[PDB]
Amino acid sequence: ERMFGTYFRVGFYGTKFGDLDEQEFVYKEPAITKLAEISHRLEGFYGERFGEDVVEVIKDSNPVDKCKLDPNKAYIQITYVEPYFDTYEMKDRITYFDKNYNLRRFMYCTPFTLDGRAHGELHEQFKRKTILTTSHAFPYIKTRVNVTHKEEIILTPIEVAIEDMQKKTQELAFATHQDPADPKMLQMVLQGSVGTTVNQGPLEVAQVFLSEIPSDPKLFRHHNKLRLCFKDFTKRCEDALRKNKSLIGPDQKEYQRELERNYHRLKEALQPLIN
Amino acid sequence: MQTIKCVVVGDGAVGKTCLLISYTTNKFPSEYVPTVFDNYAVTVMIGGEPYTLGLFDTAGQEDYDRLRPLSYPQTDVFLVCFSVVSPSSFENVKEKWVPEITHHCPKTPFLLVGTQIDLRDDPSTIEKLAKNKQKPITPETAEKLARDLKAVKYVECSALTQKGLKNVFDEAILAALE
Repeated sequence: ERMFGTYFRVGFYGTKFGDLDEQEFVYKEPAITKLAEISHRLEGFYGERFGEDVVEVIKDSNPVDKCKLDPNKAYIQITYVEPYFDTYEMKDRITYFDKNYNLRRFMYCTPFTLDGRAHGELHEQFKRKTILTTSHAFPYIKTRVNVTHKEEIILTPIEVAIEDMQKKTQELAFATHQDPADPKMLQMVLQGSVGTTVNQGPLEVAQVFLSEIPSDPKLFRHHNKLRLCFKDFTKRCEDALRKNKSLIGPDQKEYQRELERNYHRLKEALQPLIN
Repeated sequence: MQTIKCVVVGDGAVGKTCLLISYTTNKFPSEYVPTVFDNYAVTVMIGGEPYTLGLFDTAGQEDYDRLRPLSYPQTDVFLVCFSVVSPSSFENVKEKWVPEITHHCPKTPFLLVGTQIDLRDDPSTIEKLAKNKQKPITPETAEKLARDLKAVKYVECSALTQKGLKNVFDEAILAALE
């Protein structure tokens, strides 16, 4: 969705920055720019000014303490952000074709534990959805424009699970129903949903969250909605295995067979929890 | 055209994954939003042409020996990974990882990718590794092994300072396109 361009958040910390110190912009970089790129540009431009051992990038995203900062060094916080729309603002970017025209809300996500780490288990993992609002709205005559308001949102560990699932249920959806299909792209998505060898994979999710119907009904809205996102998941892996069967040649027969022996192993295991 | 299939193999716990996901999602190693699924996709621009690159992420344990090469057919390119501060992961590249992908795909090109090169130049790990009778892997010694085994080239990167990270994935696509 870099039909709109690439957007990073840039904050400046340190006396050596004069008029910038403690300002926060949103930069509009041209589409497909990698965090590596601009961070190299920014620090390498201020390595040309102040001295190389003076520039330090805040390889982070959640907010900035200052007493932890060497008051001699120049610190930059660089963070990728995405445009953020109302559920109404989005609907209208679907029908009408002109879409790049009021970009003034941008969002990043930062994870955390209550333990003060960055990551945890599935039952430990929180997420902060931060929304930045800008002084003007892109496109606009300058390429940076500085932040003015700001909103934290907190996702409970189950909401985080739900968000992962939905993203992936649709990753299938899209690769399946696309023409001309990309076999390599679809197998990659599918083999990583049902045939995961590295990360913990979807079954451990429903085990954590879907093994006890919670008493608090504020939490039922979440528990049950996770159950339904699994029902829709399971139906999109079937629908994908079914598609990849239409697509592979001889060499991937055992490959495909294993992806099927996987998904059936898994849907058996799922069905006690999803009912 | 269409996706390029890059299958990534290497000893577990060398940050194979930590650098896959942190590049492809514009996160630092510190802020990547975790997940349960595997494999990552990323458009990479190269000369005003946009190429999409599927990243298949394989477990490194012997347990998955029987099942890993199922992902090998139709692979376009391979990333073989050791961490330069991990002299077992480096020897597991001569004696396991490279003999395998070239058994199954004797014509699919491959790259040597050294990783975590920030602890090489770190004065607390070198005198940590040396107090075990080992040094880190200089690029000198890695470069030969790649020529020794006719990899396209060797590339090293830091997940954490993003150094040479983009060069890794840029070479991959170039390798595949030839």
